[PDB]
Amino acid sequence: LICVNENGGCEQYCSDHTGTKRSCRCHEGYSLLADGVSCTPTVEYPCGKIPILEKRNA
Amino acid sequence: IVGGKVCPKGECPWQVLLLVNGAQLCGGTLINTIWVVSAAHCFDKIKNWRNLIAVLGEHDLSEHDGDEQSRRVAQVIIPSTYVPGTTNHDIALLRLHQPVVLTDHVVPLCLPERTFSERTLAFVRFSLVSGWGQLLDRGATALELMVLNVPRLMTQDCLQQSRPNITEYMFCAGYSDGSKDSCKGDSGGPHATHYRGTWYLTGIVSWGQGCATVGHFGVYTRVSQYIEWLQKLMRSEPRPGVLLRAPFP
Ligand SMILES: Nc1ccc(NC(=O)c2cnn(-c3ccccc3)c2O)cn1
Ligand SMILES: [Ca+2]
Ligand SMILES: [Cl-]
Ligand SMILES: [Cl-]
Ligand SMILES: [Cl-]
Repeated sequence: LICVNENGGCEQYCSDHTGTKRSCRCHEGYSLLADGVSCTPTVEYPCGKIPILEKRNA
Repeated sequence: IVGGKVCPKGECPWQVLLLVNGAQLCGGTLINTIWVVSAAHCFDKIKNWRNLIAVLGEHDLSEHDGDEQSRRVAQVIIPSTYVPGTTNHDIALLRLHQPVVLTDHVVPLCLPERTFSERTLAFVRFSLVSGWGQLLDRGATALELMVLNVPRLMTQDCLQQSRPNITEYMFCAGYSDGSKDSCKGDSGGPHATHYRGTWYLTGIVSWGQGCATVGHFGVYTRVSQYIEWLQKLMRSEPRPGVLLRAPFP
């Protein structure tokens, strides 16, 4: 996969590596799931999420 | 904001209100508990830096509901390339004197990595711009926070569809029919972009031919050009004297 196309399949950040390699990463306050692409919050108020809406849908 | 709607309380939780001697100056965006991004031009006329206050968790300026958090501004950092009274490099990084406390009403917007912002976010068509600025050109400012969804234009398209000096440090977004735009009083506020369930900072309200002027679009600072400049400054120690001009790049 490649970061320039469809964000390399990453939910957040993407780095290309030597070869057909790609590593996704997550912002602080999130951790990367075992799928290697998804990011899940690790704190109560992660950046870029709206608490009243996250709870409205929780 | 012209032609938008009230942002329901708590739905724009990264929005900052900047005050000087208690009067509305500009907006800003919280990016972590002690750092706010705003526009450099907001500070062109400041005489007493000690009279600058940032408010988080604000919504209706007519009342105090207890979710607001005010802080003094310890540092205002502007790129060396910004020239007062002009438009290019219109960005400022503000360090708060004490962190804000994150709550349901105060949450930072994510400052994205440059690659992600350039490769992915720059292609998301619509983004939200918000503020307590004028509701109309030559009109009164808003008492409740307003928000507007605006579509981004590639610069070649903006120039073609306009009737402007748009540099690589800016981008156009909005409408040319005079119905919807950010306006005076919104400068410094966020242009926020949603991608896969999370919102990111892509622009700063900067300038425009008047507000919602037919034939012209809103101009925003292209935050992606400043990610590394911002990250380096956030790792640095504060310096005496509020204003700091920092080399750019
Ligand atoms: N689309 C769009 C957005 C924003 C604006 N801004 C203005 O018109 C304006 C005019 N004076 N100031 C100012 C000067 C010094 C300190 C603080 C503010 C502004 O911010 C125009 N068009
Ligand atoms: Ca209030
Ligand atoms: Cl304080
Ligand atoms: Cl240092
Ligand atoms: Cl000072």
